[PDB]
Amino acid sequence: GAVRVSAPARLSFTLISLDGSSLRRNGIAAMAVDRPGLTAEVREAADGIVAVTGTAEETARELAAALEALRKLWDGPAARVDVLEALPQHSGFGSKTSTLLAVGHAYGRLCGVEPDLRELARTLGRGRVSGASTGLSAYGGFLVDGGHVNPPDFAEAPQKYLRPSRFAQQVAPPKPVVRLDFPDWPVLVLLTHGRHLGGQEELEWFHSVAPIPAEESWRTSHLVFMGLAPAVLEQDFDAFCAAVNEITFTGHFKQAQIAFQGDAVADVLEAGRAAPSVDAIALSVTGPACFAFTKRPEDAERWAWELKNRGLIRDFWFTRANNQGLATTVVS
Amino acid sequence: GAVRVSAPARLSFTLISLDGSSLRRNGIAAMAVDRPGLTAEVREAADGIVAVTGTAEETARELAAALEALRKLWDGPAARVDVLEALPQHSGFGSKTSTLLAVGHAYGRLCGVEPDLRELARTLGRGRVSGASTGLSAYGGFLVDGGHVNPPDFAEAPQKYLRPSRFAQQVAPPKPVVRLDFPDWPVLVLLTHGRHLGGQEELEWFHSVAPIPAEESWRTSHLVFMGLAPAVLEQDFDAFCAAVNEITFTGHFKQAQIAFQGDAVADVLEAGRAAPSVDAIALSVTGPACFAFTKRPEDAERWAWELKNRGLIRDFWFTRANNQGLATTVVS
Ligand SMILES: O=P(O)(O)OC[C@H]1O[C@H](OP(=O)(O)OP(=O)(O)O)[C@H](O)[C@@H]1O
Ligand SMILES: O=P(O)(O)OC[C@H]1O[C@H](OP(=O)(O)OP(=O)(O)O)[C@H](O)[C@@H]1O
Ligand SMILES: Nc1c(C(=O)O)n[nH]c1C(=O)O
Ligand SMILES: Nc1c(C(=O)O)n[nH]c1C(=O)O
Ligand SMILES: [K+]
Ligand SMILES: [K+]
Ligand SMILES: [Mg+2]
Ligand SMILES: [Mg+2]
Repeated sequence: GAVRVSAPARLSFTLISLDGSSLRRNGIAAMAVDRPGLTAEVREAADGIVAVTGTAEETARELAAALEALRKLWDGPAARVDVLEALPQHSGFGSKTSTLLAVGHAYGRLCGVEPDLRELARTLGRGRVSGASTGLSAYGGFLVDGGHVNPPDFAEAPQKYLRPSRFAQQVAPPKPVVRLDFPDWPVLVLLTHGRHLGGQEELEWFHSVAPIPAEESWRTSHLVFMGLAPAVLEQDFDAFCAAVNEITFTGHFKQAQIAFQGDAVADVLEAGRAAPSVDAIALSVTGPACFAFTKRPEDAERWAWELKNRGLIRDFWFTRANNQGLATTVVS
Repeated sequence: GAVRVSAPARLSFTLISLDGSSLRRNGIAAMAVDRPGLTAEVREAADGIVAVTGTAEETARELAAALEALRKLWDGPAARVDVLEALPQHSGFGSKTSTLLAVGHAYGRLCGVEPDLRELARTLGRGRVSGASTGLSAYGGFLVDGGHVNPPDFAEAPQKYLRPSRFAQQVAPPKPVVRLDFPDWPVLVLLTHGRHLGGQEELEWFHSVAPIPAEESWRTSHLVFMGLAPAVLEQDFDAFCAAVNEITFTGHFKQAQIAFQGDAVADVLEAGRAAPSVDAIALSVTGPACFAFTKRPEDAERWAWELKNRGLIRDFWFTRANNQGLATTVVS
């Protein structure tokens, strides 16, 4: 028998608190979508050898390492995971956290354990900046996590803590301060020509932007918690789009992420802004995934199809929010 | 038979968004506490005459009016309500909303209806600034509501919308963006010598302070959503107290509320700040209720007892958060 696990992608609106004077750092607003999706089957490896197929090399190595670590922790069998549908790696879909937690959960189910997904994220070294994929794996929908309390030594050297996930200090994953069902609105996903960053390239860029001005952290909290989140809660489409657009085009950190990718992303965001068929548009992390909202999906479809034919984007599709998170079925 | 209803008081940390340029106005962080509490019994009035006892005159009139309005709406009997334990009126405990919703709910139960408490709040003209007592009646705990979307005509004359509850434009109550269980920490309630405001006095004061600077709205969102709320979620007492103190002593609107009451409140807040037994202290609305947090309740008890004996406060008691909201039992 196998444990078949399905999980949504994570789209990120923004990181929030990245200045040198705040009580807390990070905080992320995010939502779960069905496409791109993860589908994986976990079964007992007859030869006791951990085996992974269907993913990029980096993810395959960390999945193997995770299944070895969990084999020991839960005194369980060697597992083979066949990733039948992989989340695109390093594309703004939170692929690694979402895949590790889904496969870890499915392996848990094989072993007769039901792991706390946040505790499993901690076990696998996730959540040192973002609790987004961790929270959305458990709950789906729209969430804003509370980031991380800044220790007493933060103020004297903030760049010790204000880092990308790969270089961030060891801490537990944040918990969700806000978790809501996303309204039954369609989401337009655009794959831009944006590049994948190098680890050292990203760390140097991050230290060139953070710490951001205190007032910009505050304004970002304001746009997320007193703009995005209430509009989701009240299913107010026009209010939601105004908040998304204010973050995309004026968010200090988000503008830095856009500028780092350059025209490959900025031209698509500008085209979305000019297009009457697109009510709001956003870059997830540094992309290449962008996402858009529309009360005229029929028109936005034709606009995206033309952009793809012209080669200004790689791909586009409509999806809907996932309001559950991961699901599992036992199959042959 | 009677419907016996018990409900907690509402303590307010701060109003959030009160500037002339924001997407939304208001937003309130609040928590429910057991003491002061409401206890009321609702029964059928044999003579078909709506009767209220146990409250101040203003509350008794609005309760009678509410029970008349609901008698018609639900085609039910005339009700007598005996308020056996009243929430102190105009003292920072959200007495009117909390009492109207509890008695309305209990009357509902008498009529064989289970009303949506937020819709009942709308019916009774509550929630034009604060969704705090409305949300806490339903859920208890700690909550931050999302305030109200600012209409297109807001920017040209913000004082049309930025008003106290009594003078605010007709709108539905806000919904909770954040709702959490409060940790099992004790709360010290202090009744100061603060005065009750007049309606015209409050409206003129409010227009003298609002609209507040945009940056102060943003910083208040930051302290509430990226300070108070994550510390509640993570049950981090020191982080919680740092956020409470930053709001009390630096919050732009809160400082204006303190200054309007003067030494009667400011001296108690300053005494709490200086006192090693008090880790954090706060004014609920304009008071006279203040509330405090301590990891040394034994020491804070002796400190409050001395303040009361000296006459710097009227009263003090320890209570705990209510994590349920209103409850009802059918009695003889
Ligand atoms: O734990 P999470 O909420 O997923 O957030 C952390 C990860 O997400 C971002 O990359 P991206 O969205 O591109 O995901 P990936 O790098 O795992 O594919 C970031 O670069 C981290 O790699
Ligand atoms: O709907 P709510 O969340 O209760 O908030 C609205 C009411 O609360 C404040 O007064 P206060 O806390 O003193 O309550 P009261 O004036 O009803 O007693 C404010 O002056 C409003 O009167
Ligand atoms: N989640 C992230 C984001 C984001 O969501 O924008 N940027 N950096 C990170 C990170 O984890 O390093
Ligand atoms: N709830 C309020 C507060 C508060 O909680 O501080 N100040 N004014 C109001 C109001 O309703 O007018
Ligand atoms: K547009
Ligand atoms: K103190
Ligand atoms: Mg990444
Ligand atoms: Mg009042």
